[PDB]
Amino acid sequence: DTLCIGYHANNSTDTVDTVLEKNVTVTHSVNLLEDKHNGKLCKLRGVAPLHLGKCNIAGWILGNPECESLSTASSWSYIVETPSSDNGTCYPGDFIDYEELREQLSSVSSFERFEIFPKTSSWPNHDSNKGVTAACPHAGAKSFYKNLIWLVKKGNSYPKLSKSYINDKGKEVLVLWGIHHPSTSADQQSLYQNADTYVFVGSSRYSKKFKPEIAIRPKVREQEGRMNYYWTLVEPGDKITFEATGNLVVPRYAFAMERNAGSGIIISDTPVHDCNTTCQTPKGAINTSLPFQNIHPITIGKCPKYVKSTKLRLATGLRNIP
Amino acid sequence: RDTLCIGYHANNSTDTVDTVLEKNVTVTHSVNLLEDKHNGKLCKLRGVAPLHLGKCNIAGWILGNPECESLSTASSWSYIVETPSSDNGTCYPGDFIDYEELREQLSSVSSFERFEIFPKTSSWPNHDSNKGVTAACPHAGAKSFYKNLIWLVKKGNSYPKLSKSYINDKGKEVLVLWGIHHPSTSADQQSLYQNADTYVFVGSSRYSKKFKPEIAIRPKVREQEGRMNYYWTLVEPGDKITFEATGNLVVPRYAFAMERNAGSGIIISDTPVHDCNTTCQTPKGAINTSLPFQNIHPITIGKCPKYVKSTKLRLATGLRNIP
Amino acid sequence: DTLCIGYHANNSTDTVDTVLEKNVTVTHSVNLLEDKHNGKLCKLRGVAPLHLGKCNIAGWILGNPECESLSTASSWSYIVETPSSDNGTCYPGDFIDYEELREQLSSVSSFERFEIFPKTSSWPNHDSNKGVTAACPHAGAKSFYKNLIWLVKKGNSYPKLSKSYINDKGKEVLVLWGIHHPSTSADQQSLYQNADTYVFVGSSRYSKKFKPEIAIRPKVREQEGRMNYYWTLVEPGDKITFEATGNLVVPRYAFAMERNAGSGIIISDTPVHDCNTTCQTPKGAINTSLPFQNIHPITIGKCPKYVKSTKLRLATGLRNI
Amino acid sequence: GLFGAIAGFIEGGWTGMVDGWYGYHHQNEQGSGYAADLKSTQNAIDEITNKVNSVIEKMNTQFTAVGKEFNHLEKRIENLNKKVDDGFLDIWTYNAELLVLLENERTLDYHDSNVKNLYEKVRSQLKNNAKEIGNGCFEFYHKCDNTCMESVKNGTYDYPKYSE
Amino acid sequence: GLFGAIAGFIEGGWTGMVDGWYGYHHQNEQGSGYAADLKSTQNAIDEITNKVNSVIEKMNTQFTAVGKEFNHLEKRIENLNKKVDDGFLDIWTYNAELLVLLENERTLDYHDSNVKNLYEKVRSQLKNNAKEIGNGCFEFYHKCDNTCMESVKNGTYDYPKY
Amino acid sequence: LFGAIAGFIEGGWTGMVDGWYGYHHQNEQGSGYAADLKSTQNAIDEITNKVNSVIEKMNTQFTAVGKEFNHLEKRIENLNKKVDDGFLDIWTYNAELLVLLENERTLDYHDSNVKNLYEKVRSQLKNNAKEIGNGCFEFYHKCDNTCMESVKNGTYDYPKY
Ligand SMILES: *[C@@H]1O[C@H](CO)[C@@H](O[C@@H]2O[C@H](CO)[C@@H](O)[C@H](O)[C@H]2NC(C)=O)[C@H](O)[C@H]1NC(C)=O
Ligand SMILES: *[C@@H]1O[C@H](CO)[C@@H](O[C@@H]2O[C@H](CO)[C@@H](O)[C@H](O)[C@H]2NC(C)=O)[C@H](O)[C@H]1NC(C)=O
Ligand SMILES: *[C@@H]1O[C@H](CO)[C@@H](O)[C@H](O)[C@H]1NC(C)=O
Ligand SMILES: *[C@@H]1O[C@H](CO)[C@@H](O)[C@H](O)[C@H]1NC(C)=O
Ligand SMILES: *[C@@H]1O[C@H](CO)[C@@H](O)[C@H](O)[C@H]1NC(C)=O
Repeated sequence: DTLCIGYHANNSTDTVDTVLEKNVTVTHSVNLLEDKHNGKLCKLRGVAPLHLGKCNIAGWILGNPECESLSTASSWSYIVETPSSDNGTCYPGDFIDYEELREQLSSVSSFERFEIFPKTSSWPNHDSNKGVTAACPHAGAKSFYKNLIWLVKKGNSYPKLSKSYINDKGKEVLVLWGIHHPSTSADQQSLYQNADTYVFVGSSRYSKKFKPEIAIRPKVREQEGRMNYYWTLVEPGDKITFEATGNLVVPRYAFAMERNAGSGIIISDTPVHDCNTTCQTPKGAINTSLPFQNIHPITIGKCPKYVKSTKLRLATGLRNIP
Repeated sequence: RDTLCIGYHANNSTDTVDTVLEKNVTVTHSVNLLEDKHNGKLCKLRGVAPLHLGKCNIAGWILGNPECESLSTASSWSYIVETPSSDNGTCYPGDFIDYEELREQLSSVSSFERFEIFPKTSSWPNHDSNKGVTAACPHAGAKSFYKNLIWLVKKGNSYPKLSKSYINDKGKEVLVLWGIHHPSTSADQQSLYQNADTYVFVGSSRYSKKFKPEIAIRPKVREQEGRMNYYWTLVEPGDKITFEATGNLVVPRYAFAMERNAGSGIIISDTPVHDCNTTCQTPKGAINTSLPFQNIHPITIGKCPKYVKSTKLRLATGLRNIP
Repeated sequence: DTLCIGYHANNSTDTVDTVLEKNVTVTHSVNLLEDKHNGKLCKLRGVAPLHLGKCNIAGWILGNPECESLSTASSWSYIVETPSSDNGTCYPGDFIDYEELREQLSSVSSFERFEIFPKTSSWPNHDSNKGVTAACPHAGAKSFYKNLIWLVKKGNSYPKLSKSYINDKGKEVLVLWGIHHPSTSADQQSLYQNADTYVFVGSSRYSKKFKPEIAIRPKVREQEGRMNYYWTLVEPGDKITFEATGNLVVPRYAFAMERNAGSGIIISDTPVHDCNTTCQTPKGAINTSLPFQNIHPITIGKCPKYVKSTKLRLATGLRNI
Repeated sequence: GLFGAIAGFIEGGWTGMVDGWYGYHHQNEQGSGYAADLKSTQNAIDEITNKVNSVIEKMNTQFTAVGKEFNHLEKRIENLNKKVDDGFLDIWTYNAELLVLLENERTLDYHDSNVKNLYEKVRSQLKNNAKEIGNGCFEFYHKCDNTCMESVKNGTYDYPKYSE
Repeated sequence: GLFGAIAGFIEGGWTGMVDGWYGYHHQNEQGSGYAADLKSTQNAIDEITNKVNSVIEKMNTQFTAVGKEFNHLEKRIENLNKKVDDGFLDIWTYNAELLVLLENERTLDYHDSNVKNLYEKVRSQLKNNAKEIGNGCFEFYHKCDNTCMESVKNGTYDYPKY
Repeated sequence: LFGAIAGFIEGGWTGMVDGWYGYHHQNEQGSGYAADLKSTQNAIDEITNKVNSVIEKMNTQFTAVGKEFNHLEKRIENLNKKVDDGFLDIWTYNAELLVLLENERTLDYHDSNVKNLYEKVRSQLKNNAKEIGNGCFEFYHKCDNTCMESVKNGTYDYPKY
């Protein structure tokens, strides 16, 4: 009559490593490493991302004729560009503080686009129709950004213009405008009669005078001239003033905007879907409670720490014998 | 019948601690590794006390805003304290260039003496150094201006090209500040400095920049449709700085012989400043501790404990407690 | 007849610390802390570093007359300056985005220097010989940067110049140029007749117009005038255009260049040698498998984590009796 | 292992015992069979579960968007960003890797301890009434029926029964 | 717990023994009483103290001023700074939290070990001269006076006994 | 922790130089030390693995720490300094504590191995020898050399006396 004392065993093949021994077979185990994503770009808090698809931020805000898709959503958790989305600033130029702008726009609480300077009523002494170019084609036809207007002289006359907007929204207004630098002093007077011109923009915090730099730059999209793009946020109750004797690409549409920090921008081909996620990567979303993931270093949301590990198998049972 | 037992201590202790295997385990003795206690005061850091601007901010303090008149009696400070509601700085609307950089450079100073780089009486003989006041910088109802700068205006329909140079004869760096004035209208321009097309030039061995007044109507700020941008530079010992203008130059009056020691910052807080020592300072108050971790505040100045999100880090020293 | 069970012991004096006890003598132990360097600047990947010795990056790329001996090299893993190498921009001025340039140049894959605008054939209407100064002396004689040419007027005439280069290499081309700011309006017309001048540089991505700022700056190396240095990378197939009515210090030599990120610059007196290393510090290279080193915080390569520890002795044996 | 029980003086485990981690195998006149130690097994499950949960639950992260954009003239701050990212990568990888190695070592020893303790419990219960085979097995000197095996598992084993 | 002594075969602790962590409770004709094991208790105190001191003393920090200022057009580097701050916060919080959990587990087992060892020491000292009750208690077969209990604590116990 | 090393076995044997744990026999054929081949090799393997794990798990990136900033970038310079000192404090602390922790465990690991080697033989010769109490066994039955073998090999398979 005997009584023995022993321990469990099974068909398990799970191995784990210890400080003293490698490849130790155990009866039970859990994985602390999340290595599984749903290969989709999903919605963040509860809101979906802004997908530009074909265009990039530059093209989207300026209103490139190709980014004419939709009356865009009023809010987004983050932004998605594709690695091959090229249509942005069609007219060659320099977008000032572009990266900063992209960051500021990465995630928005409310976002409504309005006509800051109505085309019909705003510019009575200047031509607001001739301002199109072959550098911004929309179906064969020469066209231009939708949110800006390329003001040219009205029959051999370009009077000093002076327009002001006063932020009567309840939120910040994002105002964009351009400065045009002709290639030749002939093109200069052809467009804005006056030879020596200037543009001035000013608010309570912003103030800068612009002098057109006239010269022949190497051809880009057929243009030897250039066009630099500027932007600023007008505080509620504040007012912004435009003043130019030429070369000013005036604002038409601006953006009443309320932003919430803490997001970014994903460049990926990964399809956007209607699903929830607490953590997003360029390769797809991550649904997990685990502390570590080896899916991607660049992450958006409340995510697991990125690790180089391939397997983090944690032993819960005991050594396995037959 | 005779006997002898072997056992362990126990007491009235209620201290609980967590282990990897078990939570809320009552123990006989324990210590707390987490410092969660501050003295709610802004104290001295190394030996030295902090520079308190109180009502004003760095901008106002260095430019010499008429309101920040009560303060610069310290020749050194461990760090700087602004209040969340201290609004007096650049009273005349404008742009302070590399302001954040300046604030950093000034955060902690070893020696700091303010001197009159360009004496008001003897320096500008061909320009008016008295009319340069504005309603944007009021000191007791009266129109006034920054104390450390002088707004040079024309002397009766005449503004001759000026050219003044200072040569750093101190033993340390000199912080030189100056302004460029951008009138709102070309009329205001000639009203102040007769000449219509003007320029200002500042240059040393390392610094060099020419300034062109941008004349235009900016939206009214503190009654001003014009603007005034503020610039600064550190002149190395033995080096010299040259000012040259045909107008629009707000010249330096006072500069700062200065020796700086890196490694400090700036606290924006209402927390009262006191006469006490501390090795670690937070916006909420100082921290006296040997513990490795604190959950009082993330932003810290000095040799401090690592900030942690933990609420309690109770470390067991005794053993399980039984009755 | 007895049988006992015991454990090893020896003459070892090695001590180690535990959570419960300090200075515990142990039979055997290993050190996890690497505290040993070879006091030499060695090759990093397989490639040696670019040593400027006497000169700094500024002087080296501009072609300071003193940095005449140096870059027999078409590639380097990292760059070495000496703490006392002073020879750079001899003519007082401002090197724009200098730090950025130094970073971009820190490590290059291929690097060949060519004559972008040949001195003899490029400038027919301007003087390309008088452009020397006492601020850039080479053996008593007044001289100037080798990679730039200080174009001055050709006998009371400085015609608007316009030269373009088109990147026909297979790689990026680093183009450098300078803008000269005379001290006096007299010096201005003395050098470039015209009083009101301008220079313009432009490619597909770069575009900037330069206006000479004429004034008397405090004397530096005898110069009350200044000279600012600019640079840009011209993409393959792209072209860059120079245009000036004066004050333009034109490019002579440029650099066909292919760069590989991930390196830096060491300022040290430590001698450079012919040896391999996987980890480099300003004090010397580090050959080790250990996880931690206390030799230097600033490191280049695949290195051990820098620690403040003095000793990290790990016990392998047992207590010693 | 560390306690000499598991893979020690108890060489192997029982695939037969499927209802628990630690248990007994009785052998008397009423037959044979395995049976896990209810209380002993549940305790380990609770504590091991808590362990796993502690390693996971203590990792409370912020809502952050890693990844920044820099232009061709910001390579330095781009590399600074790259440094902080790779800095965290090395830190977390090492800690996570070592945390697993450490906790696994302890867990296996934790089970070794539980088996050793279960043996000690029984052995110090039937002093003379049974002799140690040495294989974690006890051979009864006094006949032991099923309701007797119960008084051993429940730890409620009467003594007064010494025979021969 | 891990060694089966504390809260194991020795179910509870003695509030009566206030002079040490581990000790004895004798019971003979000269009376009763508790008494901590001087040497055994002091050793734990030394080692446990060292432990606490190691966890603290190894944290040697730099003199740094966390906190930077950025203007409205430096939001990116501001967020970079924020990232490095929250990065350290998560790292330290997790490690500190886990360090406590781990070290507490070990410490409790450390005491369990010390009690188990103190029992083993005595038991292997008086083999036959006393029988194990099973409650960490030994019942003497040979009368044991006070100066006898001493030879057990001092570990200097003889065996002439029946 | 296990009461063996520096416990009921007060000291170690400088005489035993061929292993970490071993025996010292004493019979009519003489005396001598002899390490436990299998027991010693096992510790060496595991301890080696330990040291190797602490080292091998540290897989680093190819990075060039150190950045250059001009006089007007002091802020980002200090940001860089912060991230450098941040890593310094983190690694120093962890490395320091890792050593303290692993050393504690290693010493206990050896204590365990000695205690286990004793338990192994004790539970092998029950009556045939009595415990001196110093990790020593005194044989009741004469034990020759080929007998000492059946104790080391753990093949003391015939309790005759
Ligand atoms: C929008 O993006 C495309 C792609 O980059 C631009 O480039 C060319 O557009 C023409 C006209 O349809 C196509 O024939 C080419 O295939 C496009 N290029 C390439 C390389 O794909 C296009 O010009 C852009 N249109 C606008 C108005 O911006
Ligand atoms: C310093 O701060 C005060 C307070 O903001 C400024 O005073 C304001 O001026 C307006 C204009 O009439 C008053 O109506 C407000 O009531 C004032 N605020 C307060 C709290 O009184 C003052 O102008 C500043 N002085 C300088 C030179 O900075
Ligand atoms: C087992 O361990 C060794 C040592 O780490 C390793 O080389 C191998 O990958 C493992 N074997 C298998 C079959 O996975
Ligand atoms: C526990 O209980 C009493 C009542 O509060 C108290 O006086 C005493 O200090 C406590 N015992 C100890 C040792 O702290
Ligand atoms: C014991 O520690 C002290 C203090 O750290 C140290 O200076 C001394 O060298 C140590 N003793 C020995 C012999 O290593």
